[PDB]
Amino acid sequence: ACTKNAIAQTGFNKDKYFNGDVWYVTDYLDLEPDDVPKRYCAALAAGTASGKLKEALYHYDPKTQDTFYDVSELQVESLGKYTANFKKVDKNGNVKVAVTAGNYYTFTVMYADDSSALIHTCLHKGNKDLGDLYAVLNRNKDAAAGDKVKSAVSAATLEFSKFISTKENNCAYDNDSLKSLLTK
Ligand SMILES: [N]
Repeated sequence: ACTKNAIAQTGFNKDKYFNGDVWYVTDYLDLEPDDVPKRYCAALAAGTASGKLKEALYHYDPKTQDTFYDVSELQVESLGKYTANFKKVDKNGNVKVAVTAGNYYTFTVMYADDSSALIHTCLHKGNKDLGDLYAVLNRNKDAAAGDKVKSAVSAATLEFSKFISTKENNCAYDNDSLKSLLTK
């Protein structure tokens, strides 16, 4: 189960974060660390599409080749804190698994600047028992975490040394598909 009420960034700039561009996960920390693989690739796009706040997700297990995309229309709980009832889609937005009650994640932006971010996400998916998952994001898929975001990790009372990097997995991303999924 999730256990953290993550605090959103003071002064979070939603229009900058939700600008339609792609964020790559560079490092992640799962508080129940056998819940997710030790090697992984994920990315997201975040934006407003026809007035609706949206997020598109991409996951890829670099060892198993398991791939999936998702889209959600996000609901606001408070500035920087969202609830996302997701649908699994193919890369073109065709629905594979429809939105359903109890399939949602929450999403808190703890720190963001134009290039980097720290987020907390709590996934709920059917009767699975999942824990808190923090992610360091960057606009550049290869970027090492800088001082701004690492300081934010410390300010959240987390140890960056415990985060698992995604950089050594040969991750390649379809940026076009994430951007276009925002409209789907
Ligand atoms: N996740």
